[PDB]
Amino acid sequence: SDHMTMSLQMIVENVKLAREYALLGNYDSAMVYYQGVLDQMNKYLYSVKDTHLRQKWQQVWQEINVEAKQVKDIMKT
Repeated sequence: SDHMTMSLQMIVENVKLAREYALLGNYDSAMVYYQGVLDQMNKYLYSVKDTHLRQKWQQVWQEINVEAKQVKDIMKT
């Protein structure tokens, strides 16, 4: 538990961790993580005052939601 310079790094950073697990073989661990990042990400975009700022996250956020779904398939045999 550590807080850094006001940013979404602590959030998006989690994705990189979950993505690494999906590769090794632990997809279930990636799901719980992904679901969390997306949830924490939204809270940020909502706490924004600049449309151009949140507007960007809105796009990228979608990509993360998609990849998180694919993992469910690959992990399914």
